[PDB]
Amino acid sequence: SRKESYSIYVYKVLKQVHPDTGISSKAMGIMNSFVNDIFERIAGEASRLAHYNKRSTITSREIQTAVRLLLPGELAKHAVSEGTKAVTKYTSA
Amino acid sequence: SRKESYSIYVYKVLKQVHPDTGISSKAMGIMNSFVNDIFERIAGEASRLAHYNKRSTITSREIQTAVRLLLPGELAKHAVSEGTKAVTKYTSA
Amino acid sequence: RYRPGTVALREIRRYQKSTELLIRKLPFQRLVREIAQDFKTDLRFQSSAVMALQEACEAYLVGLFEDTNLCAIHAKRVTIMPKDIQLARRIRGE
Amino acid sequence: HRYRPGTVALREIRRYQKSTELLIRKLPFQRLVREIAQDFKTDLRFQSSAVMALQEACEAYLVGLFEDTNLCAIHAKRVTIMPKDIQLARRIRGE
Amino acid sequence: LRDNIQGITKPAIRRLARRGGVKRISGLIYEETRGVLKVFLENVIRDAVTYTEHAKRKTVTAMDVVYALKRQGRTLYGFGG
Amino acid sequence: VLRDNIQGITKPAIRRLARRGGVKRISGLIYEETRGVLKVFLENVIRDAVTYTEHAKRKTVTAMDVVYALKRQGRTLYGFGG
Amino acid sequence: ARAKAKTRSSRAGLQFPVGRVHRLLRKGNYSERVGAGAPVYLAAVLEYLTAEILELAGNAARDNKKTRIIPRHLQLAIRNDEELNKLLGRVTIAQGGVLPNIQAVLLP
Amino acid sequence: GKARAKAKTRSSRAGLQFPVGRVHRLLRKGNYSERVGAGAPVYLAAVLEYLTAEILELAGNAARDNKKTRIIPRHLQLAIRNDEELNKLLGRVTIAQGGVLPNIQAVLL
Amino acid sequence: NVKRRTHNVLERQRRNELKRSFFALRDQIPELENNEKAPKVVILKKATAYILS
Amino acid sequence: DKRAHHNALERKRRDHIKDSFHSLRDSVPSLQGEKASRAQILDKATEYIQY
DNA sequence: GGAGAATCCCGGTCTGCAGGCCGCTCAATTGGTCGTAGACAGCTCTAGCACCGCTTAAACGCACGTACGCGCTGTCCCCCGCGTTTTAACCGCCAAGGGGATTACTCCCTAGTCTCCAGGCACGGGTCACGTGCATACATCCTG
DNA sequence: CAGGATGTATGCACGTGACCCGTGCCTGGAGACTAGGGAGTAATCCCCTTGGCGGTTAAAACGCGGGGGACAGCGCGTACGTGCGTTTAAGCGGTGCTAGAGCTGTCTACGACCAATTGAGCGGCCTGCAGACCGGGATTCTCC
Repeated sequence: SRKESYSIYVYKVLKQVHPDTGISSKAMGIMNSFVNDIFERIAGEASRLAHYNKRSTITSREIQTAVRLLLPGELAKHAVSEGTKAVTKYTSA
Repeated sequence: SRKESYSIYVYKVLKQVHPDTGISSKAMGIMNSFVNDIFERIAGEASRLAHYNKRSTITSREIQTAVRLLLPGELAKHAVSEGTKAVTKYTSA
Repeated sequence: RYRPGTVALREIRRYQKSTELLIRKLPFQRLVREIAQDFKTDLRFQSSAVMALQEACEAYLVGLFEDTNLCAIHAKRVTIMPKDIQLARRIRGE
Repeated sequence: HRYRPGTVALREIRRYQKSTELLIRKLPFQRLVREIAQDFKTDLRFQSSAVMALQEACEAYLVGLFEDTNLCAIHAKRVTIMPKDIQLARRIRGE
Repeated sequence: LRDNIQGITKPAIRRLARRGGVKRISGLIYEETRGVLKVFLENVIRDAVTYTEHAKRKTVTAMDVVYALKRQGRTLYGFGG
Repeated sequence: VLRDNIQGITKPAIRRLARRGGVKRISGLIYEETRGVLKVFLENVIRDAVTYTEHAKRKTVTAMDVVYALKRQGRTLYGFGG
Repeated sequence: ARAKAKTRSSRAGLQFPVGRVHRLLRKGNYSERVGAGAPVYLAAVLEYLTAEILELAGNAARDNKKTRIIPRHLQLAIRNDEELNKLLGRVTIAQGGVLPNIQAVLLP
Repeated sequence: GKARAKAKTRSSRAGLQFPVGRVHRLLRKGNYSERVGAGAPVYLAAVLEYLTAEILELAGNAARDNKKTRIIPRHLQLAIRNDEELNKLLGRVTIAQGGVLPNIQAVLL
Repeated sequence: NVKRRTHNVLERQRRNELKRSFFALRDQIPELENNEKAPKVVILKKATAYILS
Repeated sequence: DKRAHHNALERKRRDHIKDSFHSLRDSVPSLQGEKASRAQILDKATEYIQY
């Protein structure tokens, strides 16, 4: 029996963001559900965008558009920058 | 160059509900918007119900449950009765 | 001359019975295009797209004015005021 | 000595907004959930976590309602909340 | 199990109003509040039991509550999901 | 260049909107307030309709892009598509 | 079960197209597999709701001495019916207008 | 951007902590589309990680302000409701055991 | 506008009366007994023929 | 253009109909030489066929 | 300015939970083939835009009066703070068993393929309903 | 009271837009068949929930006094409503030009799919630390 969660990555990100600071299991559960919800929103909107067009594939364009739609104000700009940077580094060399 | 619509079935139902009453083109466009919205609601909710239960298959049980969840009051009980009758009749031969 | 507020009731009935759009079309086209230009330049609009925007935005303002009325009545007034709009939007979450 | 009417109300507001506790007693809330469940399917078992989730949701919902209700009272130039305020809050909210 | 809505005492309503920032509570608020709460609970529990019944379980799990609240536009974080 | 067309939302137009909504008397400041509200609402719908248009690499905003923006905000619209 | 003309709609007794509803359930990726009775049940539901609205819209049309359904009638049919108003309460209807209602405090 | 570090794991190859593999698996099994492009999970993992970093930064600030070393749900709620963009992103969300901001209105004082 | 509306509805009822007259004439002619959809020109011409016969 | 042609076809239809009415009027003795409405021509044709 | 109660700071105590380590299974990664979705070039034609003149309804500016909104006052009732008494939640503990979780096995229904035909679509033709303007007949007011 | 000028009510002829019917054509749906996987069933185990017990306690209920607030009435002055004449821009019909949407046809680059190899990370365990809790005192807010 097994169950998979994002808690290990939440912990790593916290260790980078505030290196001396811990996180209680309840906060971990909330962060885990936050990751689940945001994933579901972006994937749902990317699906809706793919299906609004006559397109079978979810690509980084569907996701960039979905992030511009879903996130408010500055948060969209920074998230779009992060996504673009990651795909750039990943496809580079 | 073609695109499909529910207008013909809307009109047949109209004639069976009221023996003599016509419908305008704008009202017919509204009815098509309605049919597509209700379909998307039920089909989407049925997706949830299958996914939550680790099932790959949308069955009558999922649609029935989606109807109970989506429709209020009397509409639920009667929609379920109508759907059950249609499936039983369809299955009888 | 009629008692003040009488012609308002006549108007309420007239406009609730009718279905045509209340805001003039050419001004709303200019408004929509002016707003759109802030997001992207050189956009064309489908003739029906602006009609969808009128239908939705005008129906939204009708709905907001209806709630705006309730706030004034709760405060024991007849006259609606900016506080009513702000309360309605605050409770709605706009 | 006696604190003036409203002083202790402000002290309570400070206290409870500083806290994060559940404000309804758990056991009678659980009995309420079970009473309501007897309408929908006789003889269910409830996970303890499901009762906690229900209670947290209800308390969060009612606190939100009371914030909106306080606005309705204040807009009416009144300190005291009344059913008119709750009904207006819900009607504007669309319930 | 009957009359358990009385388990929601006036102080519980008053404390919830204190978190709501309320200074004074008229006496009709308590009855109105209980009516509003009971409606909310009935809706949430009916949906949770619907998920339970579809899954052929006899046990309501926290996930049923979460999936009920999601459909109301009220996403809840903390109990899984 | 289109500028200041929000003034085209006239006092009579706002008055008719309110009367249809059941309003009997209208304060002189409601016109200033309602224009602001309408501008906010239009911005939020048009931003998304443009975003759909831009995603699709189109230059013409369609009625379907508007309907999708409205469906997305929970203010679904019938008669312009579905 | 008396009727048995061979279209799946006709076998079910429905006016709505079962084959089309089956395509639409397979598309959109609602799930990996779709049961044979799924589009039948769903078509029956869509037809029932369609008939309910058309019934009330015809009643509204007769109340206005009209022989034809127009958007105004659809709006009235929905907004004067609690179940449909809850189902479609978010929905704006093109050229539908609004209910004829005035608050009592505004009247003499 | 930053120079490539050689690695097997797609996260390490993308410069991310979040798991590109698990995000890809969830996109494929979740029925979101018939097909999922190779760059899609990389973009999505970067977005999820960024948002996670924002919340944890604000929450750690709130924890320090409360003179405590571990983030707890109260700090998450404080972090959300004091930031306008996060409060717009999470406006409908209820956070278990978060409480509320200390809202006392001036007319009461 | 009430005057214009009144003239229009009166003429509309006159059109309904004329339709009753056409349908009465149509139903009188056995060749058109089942042909309820018969157009005005056909009713007139076939009525003329039937009358002469 | 095609719209104006359809209007022309409809005009021609009504012209043929007025000719048909004139023929029918002349066919019923109760209206021969008389001035009458289309409703009267139809009603007298009806009651004359009955008679 | 004084007496009193609520809140905070400080030190000391114990505990449950957080955090790190080990072995391990299962999901992630690698390398290649295969078929398809999508990118791209090219062409046709509709829908959108710009501009004009003309007729007309809707908005604008102005003057005028009073229903209403606001503030002030007096009154009476209702809710809070408090003390005393009563009630049930909470906590810790135990026991019984039902029902959630898991595996192993079998059968039935759904996905996919190929063939063929029927229902629905786009289009054109004919009929119909409706609104507008002209000619005719009927009723009211003015003159003597 | 009779006749003319005017207003009112009626019937007839015309143009515009919409609806209903019929024809030919193609895509889409159904029928027959197959192979494969998913879901249904039985058997099993353990976890969690249900129920009950005892004692302690905070928290609930109640009554009372009292103060502060909710409510109705009154008068003043303004901002708004309501009506007119002038000005403005909308709405309509018409003409022409062109951007882009929409479609077809060709081809390559991409992800699905598979088998084989491997490590990140999951589950359980041990260990120590930040948190909650208490007692004691001083500082700050509240009521006179």
